[PDB]
Amino acid sequence: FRTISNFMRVSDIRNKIIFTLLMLIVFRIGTFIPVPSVNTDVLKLQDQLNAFGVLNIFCGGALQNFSIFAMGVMPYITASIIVQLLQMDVVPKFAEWSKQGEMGRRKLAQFTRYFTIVLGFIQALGMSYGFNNLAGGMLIQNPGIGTYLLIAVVLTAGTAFLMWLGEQITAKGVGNGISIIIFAGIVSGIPTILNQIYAQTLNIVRLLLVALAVVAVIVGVIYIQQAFRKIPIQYAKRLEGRNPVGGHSTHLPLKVNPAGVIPVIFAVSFLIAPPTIASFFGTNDVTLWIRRTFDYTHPVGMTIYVVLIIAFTYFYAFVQVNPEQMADNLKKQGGYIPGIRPGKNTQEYVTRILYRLTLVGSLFLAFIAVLPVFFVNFANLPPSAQIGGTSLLIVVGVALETMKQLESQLVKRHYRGFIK
Amino acid sequence: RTLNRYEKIANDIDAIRGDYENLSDDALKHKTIEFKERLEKGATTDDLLVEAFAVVREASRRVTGMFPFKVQLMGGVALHDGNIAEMKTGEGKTLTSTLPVYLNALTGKGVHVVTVNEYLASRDAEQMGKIFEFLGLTVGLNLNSMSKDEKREAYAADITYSTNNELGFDYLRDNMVLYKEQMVQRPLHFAVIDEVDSILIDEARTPLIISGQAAKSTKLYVQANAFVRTLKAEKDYTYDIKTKAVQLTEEGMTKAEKAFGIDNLFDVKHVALNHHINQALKAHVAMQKDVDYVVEDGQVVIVDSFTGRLMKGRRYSEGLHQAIEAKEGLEIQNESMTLATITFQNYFRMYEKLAGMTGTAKTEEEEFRNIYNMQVVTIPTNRPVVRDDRPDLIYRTMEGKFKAVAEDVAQRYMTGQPVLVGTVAVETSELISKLLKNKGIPHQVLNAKNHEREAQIIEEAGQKGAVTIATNMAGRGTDIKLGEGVKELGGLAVVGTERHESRRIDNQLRGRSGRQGDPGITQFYLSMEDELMRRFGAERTMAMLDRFGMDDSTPIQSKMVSRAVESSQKRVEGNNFDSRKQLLQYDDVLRQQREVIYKQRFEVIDSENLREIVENMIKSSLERAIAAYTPREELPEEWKLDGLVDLINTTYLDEGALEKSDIFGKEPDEMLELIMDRIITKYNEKEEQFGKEQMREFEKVIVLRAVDSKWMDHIDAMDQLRQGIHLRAYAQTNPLREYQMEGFAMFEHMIESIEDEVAKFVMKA
Amino acid sequence: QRVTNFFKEVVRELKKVSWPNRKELVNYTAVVLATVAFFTVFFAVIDLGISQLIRLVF
Ligand SMILES: Nc1ncnc2c1ncn2[C@@H]1O[C@H](COP(=O)(O)OP(=O)(O)O)[C@@H](O)[C@H]1O
Ligand code: BEF
Ligand SMILES: [Mg+2]
Repeated sequence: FRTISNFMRVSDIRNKIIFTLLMLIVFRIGTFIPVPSVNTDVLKLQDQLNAFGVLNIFCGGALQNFSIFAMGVMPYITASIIVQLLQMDVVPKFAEWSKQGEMGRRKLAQFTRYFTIVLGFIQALGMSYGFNNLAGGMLIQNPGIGTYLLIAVVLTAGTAFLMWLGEQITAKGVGNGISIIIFAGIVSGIPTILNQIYAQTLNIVRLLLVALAVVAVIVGVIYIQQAFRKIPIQYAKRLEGRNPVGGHSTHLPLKVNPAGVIPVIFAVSFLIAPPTIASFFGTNDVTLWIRRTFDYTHPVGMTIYVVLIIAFTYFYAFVQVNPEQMADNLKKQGGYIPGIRPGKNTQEYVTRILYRLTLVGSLFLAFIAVLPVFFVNFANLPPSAQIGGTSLLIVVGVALETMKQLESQLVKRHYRGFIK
Repeated sequence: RTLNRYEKIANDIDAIRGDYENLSDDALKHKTIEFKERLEKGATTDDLLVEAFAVVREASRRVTGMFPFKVQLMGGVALHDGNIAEMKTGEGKTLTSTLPVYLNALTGKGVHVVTVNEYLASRDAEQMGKIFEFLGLTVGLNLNSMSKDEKREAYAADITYSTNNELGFDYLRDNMVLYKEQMVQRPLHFAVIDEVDSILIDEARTPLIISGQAAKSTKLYVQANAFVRTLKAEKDYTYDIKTKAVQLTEEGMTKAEKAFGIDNLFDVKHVALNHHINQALKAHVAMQKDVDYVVEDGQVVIVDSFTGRLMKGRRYSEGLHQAIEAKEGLEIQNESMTLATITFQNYFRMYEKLAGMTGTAKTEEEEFRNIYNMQVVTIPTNRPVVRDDRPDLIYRTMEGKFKAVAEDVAQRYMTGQPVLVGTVAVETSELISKLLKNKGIPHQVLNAKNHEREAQIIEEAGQKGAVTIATNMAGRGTDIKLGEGVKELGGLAVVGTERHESRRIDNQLRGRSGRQGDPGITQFYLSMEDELMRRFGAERTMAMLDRFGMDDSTPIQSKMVSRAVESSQKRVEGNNFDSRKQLLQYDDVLRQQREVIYKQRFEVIDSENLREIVENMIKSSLERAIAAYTPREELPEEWKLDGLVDLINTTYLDEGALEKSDIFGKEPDEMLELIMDRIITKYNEKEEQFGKEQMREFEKVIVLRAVDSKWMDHIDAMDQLRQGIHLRAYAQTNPLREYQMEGFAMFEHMIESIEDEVAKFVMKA
Repeated sequence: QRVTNFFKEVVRELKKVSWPNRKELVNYTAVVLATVAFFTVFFAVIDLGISQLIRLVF
């Protein structure tokens, strides 16, 4: 295409594209490096398929990885969503820190980094112990607590290195940092999944139907993700004379899916917590029943999963948008929806807008989240695929946002002038 | 390390000032001629630095009696390098300005010495102009009251002393001229900015804006002022003390809709009434009379927030000045209309070399590194600071604080030590003057209203037994000299009465006391209902002022109130930091647009033939008119080409000269070339009949009028966009990127309109 | 029957949403499929390269 040749003609855009690709090569290089005392052959023997590499296994229908980047930035994700939930009328110090401005925000960012290190340590301990139980105690050689804390501190060092790499690739690179690293994790898992689907193989036309359905779902995801309900906003603090246009008018855009993917975080925590607390109690009748009904590849568990995605989309849409804080900010800065009094009436106006938009966005999110179950069941795919889950939403969003960032860097060169 | 370099160069200057001493005048005035021809043959200013500085040292000892110390030479070398010389208050920064100003005015391109107000500019211009006119250069002083010819003579001199407002407004008015010979300024070459942190940090929060008067309305101002004057300060409006925002309550909105006969105040047909009600609220509640303005000769005159003096030409924007004039019962003037805008960052970053000196730079050092690429260099003092900075005396009420201040001033007046009390507003200064009137203490007051006697008051303010109450006017650059016996009493006790918006500003007040190794006391008397504590104090510590009791004869001897005072001042400093950062990046967008427009408008002005410029404008307008019809999609004859023929005959080619047959079935570029060569021969007939230079005058007027009108509309539309852009941040975008993209689209549509207007007005006239 | 009134309101609300038109829908799908295909090939090639270098160095 012409536009990717226009990018490489500007030197700054090409400079940060090449820096981003070098940081992704660094991330992949580190994903090949094993952990200290983890005895890689029993790890590579644990899988149910044949992945590429020795640290990549196909466990639980997912491409698991046990390098020094085994956690990825997942502790940063869960630390940020916990800190964000704590800002909203639970911990008061965080509330006033958010209320301060761009310096109390730095206090919240510092707390999120320290909480990231703490949660990365706890997750690395749980992950190494659970993987060692999965291998039968054979995964860790010398299973003493000094070796577990060595493994935990090196996985936490890997995750903190990935966060530094994200800071680099957002300072000197193409876009957001952590989002590019998450995108890299997903689409670096893609080629071995394609190799498994090839190593499996009416089937050629079945995979052609699957690829056409994947392009159809990518089009539907772009359609919902790029759609805003634009509420018009009128400001009554400038004279606005001399024929105001009306084309670039001020508005307040609400997304159709304002929550994002975070409702699936809350729904899968609600779906994994009963099997772990039943796994601590040993095998019984009710332990096996809890394990059988909270498994979302079977219709009772899929129904509980869909219901929790819809309910947590409503909760997190009203957490993310917060129509009361929106109405107060609109009243304070002097704007108003035309026709609606700027106090409580705009709060309940945009509350009604948010109820309807959140219904459509929650149904889209639940359908996207239970799509890979249907592709695996009704396309005879291997269960390794997870083809069209919320990783599809993450991939589409990061691709489109990086493209928009690049075109915004591009247009600063094209200031024409009437003389030319 | 650069400070050892500055010490080395200062010792070099010391050796050769040993050499330069026994030279007559006319042999020391000849050194300027010698340096000018050596600077024209092959030398640079950096090679001439030690001989030029030794010549200025000797000339200064011959004229003013002052022979600059070696720390003044170190500050002069730090100013020649383009850095910021942070010499302390009282140290002698005016002579250290005269060293690199002489060195950099030898090339003939002009040096601007910028100061904060016109008292300091005229004072420094007089003394240091005596030095420079001994040496043989020419010193102009650019004031607000001069005409354009006197301003052109001031900028044509070798060294020009002005304030930052006049330099900014002269730049903005030079890009609104019609002839090149109406510009007063020369190309901008070197600026030595005295009090850099006032000008480049504090006052850089604001833009300079040249307006021109629009049509007058008056009935809605009197109507909204008569409404707001009956409005019950707690039921019908809330005044937010933190950010001084006055808003109606729902009871007040109901009363507004009843008083004006409307049904909804928040419609889109009542946006003018809502604007007038809001500006009458701000004029009544948030704009107090002797704090924010004054009424002089039936006019509302703005008291400047930084300099503390009256800004005579300046008026409040967006109808606030007219609401204040309706509030005060004065004659309501016309509206205004922004013609030009610049910020002080974007003005002083045009200057090819920028230096500066101040007393209080080090805390803002990284800001000076991030924007201006200037490095704060700290200079020693040559005599230690013997000034006594006592800690603040915090009180419960303002009446107890002011009783304490008057008691302190009374017991320092009894010994004979001169006192300088430092307030901020004009009304608190008159309050403390009447607090010393009874108690029988003879004083002087230096308000914004008492600016005529200022140079007299400062000459008596350091005598024996001299009380001076002074607002922000005094505490920035004022040099109070001590009288006889006053240095034995520990002369000039400065008694501040409030914390300012930074530590730099109250350090400048203390610097009024210090003054190069002389003794001096600086006591601040704060209060707990001071405006800094009421507006920015945290609500925890604002609860126990009942715990401290209600007496106010002795100060609060706590350590939780001192932490509250310091944290409130740091909160103001952080707010101002972020506000000036925001103004910086959004005026970087408008800076790129303004630099393009102003450069091309200037080369419209000094172009002795405009045929190529106007023809490229007509061709660009014509290409867009061709491509507005004739799109890429519907190629075979769904192209509506008689509409295009009608457009060409209404815009370019005099009503009959094109039919459908001339452009039927043609490629867009060949019909463009056909219409374009018809336009060229029509232009050649116009240039033949109309004249040759008369045609250039005609289309220069057309082009400049189009550029000016569309650029004023673009400044307005760009302001409206910057109003709504944080609301764009509600949709999880970066709002600065949205501002940049919509500003680019708006700018390019503006230039298309310029080309369309110039094409139509040239071809159809 | 409140729920059918609510679903009529949802359908009425979806017509005020500013959905992407077909031109930018096709351009967006082109960008997404180009990014996914390029990074699939890029990551397969650097996995092969790191695997050969790992086989060399051990
Ligand atoms: N080299 C010198 N010798 C004697 N007096 C000096 C010398 N340099 C400055 N002074 C005096 O010291 C005072 C310092 O004032 P000024 O230079 O205005 O302070 P600031 O540095 O804050 O502008 C001035 O009154 C000036 O007359
Ligand atoms: F002119 Be100074 F900073 F006292
Ligand atoms: Mg000075």
